[PDB]
Amino acid sequence: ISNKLANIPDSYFGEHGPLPLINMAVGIPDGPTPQGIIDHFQKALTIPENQKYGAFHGKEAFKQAIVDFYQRQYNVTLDKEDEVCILYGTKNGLVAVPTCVINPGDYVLLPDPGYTDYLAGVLLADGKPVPLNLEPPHYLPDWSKVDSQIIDKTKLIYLTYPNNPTGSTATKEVFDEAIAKFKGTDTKIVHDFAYGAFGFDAKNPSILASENGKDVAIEIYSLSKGYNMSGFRVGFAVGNKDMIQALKKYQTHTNAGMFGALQDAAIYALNHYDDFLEEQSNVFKTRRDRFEAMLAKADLPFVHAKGGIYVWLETPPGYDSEQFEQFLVQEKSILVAPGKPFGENGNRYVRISLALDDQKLDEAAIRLTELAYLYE
Amino acid sequence: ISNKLANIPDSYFGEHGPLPLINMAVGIPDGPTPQGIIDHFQKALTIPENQKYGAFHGKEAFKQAIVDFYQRQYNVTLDKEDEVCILYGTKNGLVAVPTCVINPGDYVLLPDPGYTDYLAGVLLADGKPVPLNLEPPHYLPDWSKVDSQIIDKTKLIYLTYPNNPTGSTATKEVFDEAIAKFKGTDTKIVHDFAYGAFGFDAKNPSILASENGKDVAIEIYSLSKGYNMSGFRVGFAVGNKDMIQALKKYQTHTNAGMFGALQDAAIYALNHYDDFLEEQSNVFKTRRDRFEAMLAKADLPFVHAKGGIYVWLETPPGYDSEQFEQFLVQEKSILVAPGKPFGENGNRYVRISLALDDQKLDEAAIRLTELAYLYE
Ligand SMILES: *Cc1c(COP(=O)(O)O)cnc(C)c1O
Ligand SMILES: *Cc1c(COP(=O)(O)O)cnc(C)c1O
Repeated sequence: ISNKLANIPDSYFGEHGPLPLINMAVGIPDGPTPQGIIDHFQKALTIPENQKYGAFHGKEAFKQAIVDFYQRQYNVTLDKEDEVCILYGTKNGLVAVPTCVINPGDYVLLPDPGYTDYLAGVLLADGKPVPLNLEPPHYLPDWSKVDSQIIDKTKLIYLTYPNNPTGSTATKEVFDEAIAKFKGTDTKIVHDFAYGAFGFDAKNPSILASENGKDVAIEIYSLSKGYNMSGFRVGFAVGNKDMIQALKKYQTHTNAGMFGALQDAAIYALNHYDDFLEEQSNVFKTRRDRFEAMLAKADLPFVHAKGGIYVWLETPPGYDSEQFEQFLVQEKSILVAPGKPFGENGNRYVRISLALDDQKLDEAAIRLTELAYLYE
Repeated sequence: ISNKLANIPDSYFGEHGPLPLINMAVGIPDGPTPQGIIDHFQKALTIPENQKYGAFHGKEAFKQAIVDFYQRQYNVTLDKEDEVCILYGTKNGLVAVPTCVINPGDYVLLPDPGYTDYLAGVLLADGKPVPLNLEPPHYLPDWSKVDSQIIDKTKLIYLTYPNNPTGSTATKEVFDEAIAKFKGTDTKIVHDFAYGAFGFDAKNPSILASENGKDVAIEIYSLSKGYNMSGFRVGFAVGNKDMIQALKKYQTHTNAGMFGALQDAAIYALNHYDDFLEEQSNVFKTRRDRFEAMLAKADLPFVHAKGGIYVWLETPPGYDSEQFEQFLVQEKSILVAPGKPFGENGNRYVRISLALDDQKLDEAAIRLTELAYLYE
C-alpha cells in the first residue's frame, strides 16, 4: 500500500440486541425513485448514443437542465461551459476538489462537527486538514475565532448547510459574511449542498445567490436524497469558473464521461420534480416534529434540526458517542451514527436518521424515551 | 489550478474535407448492447435495493460472476473478497493504481507505443513515468534493454496485450518472462486487458494464468468493447491481493458503491455472453482481413494486427503522424488517431479503427490505397 493511502482512516461506515433492529444510522430517504424517472431511464437504455462513449463533460441537455434548475430554484445565472461540472455522485467530486485546487502543505478548513468524507480528499492531495470549530445550538462559523495564522494559510474551506450531522442551516447573511471574509484572498469555498431540498422552516439558500458567491465558491448538489436516487451516482458542481475548470480537467483524466441513459434520467428528474423536492422536505419536517416532540416531552437533550434528515442527540453522562452507540445496539437494538467520526465536537452526540418507516420511527422514539433516567 | 493537475497533458481525445467523413479515430465497436443485457437493466431499475446506496465493494453475485468468468475463461482461481475489485469503467481504476500502490518519485514503466491514459495516473501520484520501448513488428518487452538503473527503481509497470495502438498480442511465455523478471522484487505489474475478447489467430492469454501471476500482477478487464457497453462505465480488477486491497480502500474514499442496476446488467453480461465475445472477435478478424488485404495489395506499409480493433499504419515519408492526420482529414475526410500521443515510437504511425460499418470501411480502404504514390 502507498504511504498516502495508508494515512487515510477507514471509511467509518464502509449484530443487534434482543429487540427487532431499527437502523437509524441511515443516510437517505426510504422512498422509491419516482416512477417517471424510472420510466425515462428504461427508455434511455435503447438509445444508440446512450450505449456508447459520449462527450466527457456531459450532454448539452444535462448542462442546460442544471443551469435551468439553479435559475428557477435560486435565481443563480450559470454558464453551461464555464460554471457547470457533472459529478459521478457528489462524494467523488467533493473528495476530488483538493487534488484539483490546492498544493502540498496547503491548509483546508473542515467543519467540526461535519461530514466524514472530506478528510480523505484533503489527505489525497497532501493538504493539511484543520478543524472549523462549530458550536451548538446553531453551528455557524465564527471567523474571528479561527487562529489568524491558520486563516492566512488556508486555501480551501468546506461548508455544509444543512450540516451533516447537526442539521444546522445557513442564511443569505451567513454566506455574505463568509464571502466578504475570503474575497480577494486565495481561499476558496466548497459548499456541500446535499441536503438543499430539506429546509424545514425556510428554504435553504445557495452560496451562489449571495452577491459575489461565484468569485470565491463552488456549490455541489446531489440528486441522491432529494430524488431518492442515491444508488444512481449522479450530482453536479456549480460556480467559480477556475474551480469548475480544474474539476472538469481532472475528470477528463480519471473518467470518460457519464452514462448517457443516467444523464437522461437526471435531466428528467431536474426538469420535472420541483414539487417532489418540496414533498420530501415536508415529509421529513413532520417526521422531525413527531420525533423531537417525543424527545422533548421525556427531557432527552437534543439539538433541534433545521434541515437534512437527522436529529443530533446528546449522549447521557458517563457515555461517549461510541459507548452510547454500543449501548443502543446491544440493549435497545437501535443502530445510530456516533458523533465521533464527524469530529471532536461530536464526541458526546449521536446522529439519528429519520429516514425510515413513519412507523418504525415511533417505536424507536418510545425505545429512546425509556432512557430518560440516564440523563438525570 | 493545482500544480499537480497543471502538469497533466490534456486528454488528446478529450472539421473535414470535401468528402463525406469517415471517423476511423474511434475506439469501440459500432454495434448495440445485446438486447438481453438491456432487458435485464430495465428490470433491475425497479428493484428497491438497486435504487439505494449498497455495499461499497459490490454485490456478492457480481463478485461471483467475475470469478466464474475468469475460471471458465482463463482457468484462473480468484477469491471474491481478496482478489476482486469492481471498477467504474476501467479508465478510472487504471489511473487510480499508482495513487494506491506507489510513493512520490517511484518510477513507472509505460508502453511506448502504448495507451494514452496511464501517464495521468502516474503524475497524479507524483511518480516518474519512464517509457517501455517496444519495437515492431511484435512490440514485446525486452527486459535486457531496459537500463539496469531504471529497473531497480521501478515500482510499477503497465502492460497492454492486445496493445492499443499497435494491436500486438502476448503469449503465456511472454508473461512467464515478465513474472520471472520481477517476482521477489518490489515491482508490480498492471495488465490492461481491455481487448481480451479480440484475439484473431489465438485466444489472448491472461497474465494471471501464468504460474505465479497473482504474486506480481493484477489484471484489469472491461465490459466496454467486448459487450458493446462502453457508455455504461463498468469493469473490474483481478489478482494480487495487496494491490486489489489498496484499490478497494481507495474506492471506499472516492466512491460509495456501484449502481445496483448497473451491477445486475454486468452480472447478466458476464454470465451469459461468452459466445457473443467470440462473435465480436470473429467480426473484427474478418474486418481486419479485408482492410489489410486492400492495404497490402497497394503496397501501403502497416503492422499486421493480431488483436484489438485497430490497424497501425505507417505514415508516408515527409509526413509525421500529426501532419498525416491533418492530411487525411483535409484531403480524404478520414479521421485517424495520430501515433504521437501513444508515445515517441508512434511518431510515424497512425491508428485506424475498424469499428465502423462493414461498409464505410471498404470506402475508407479505397480512399487510402489511392495514396500508395506517397509511399514510394
Ligand atoms: C449524502 C452526502 C454526500 C454524498 O452524496 P452522493 O451524491 O450520494 O455521493 C455528500 N455530502 C453530504 C453532507 C451528504 O450527506
Ligand atoms: C478502452 C480502453 C480502456 C478504457 O476502457 P473503459 O472500461 O471503457 O474505461 C483502457 N485501456 C485500453 C487499452 C483501452 O483501449
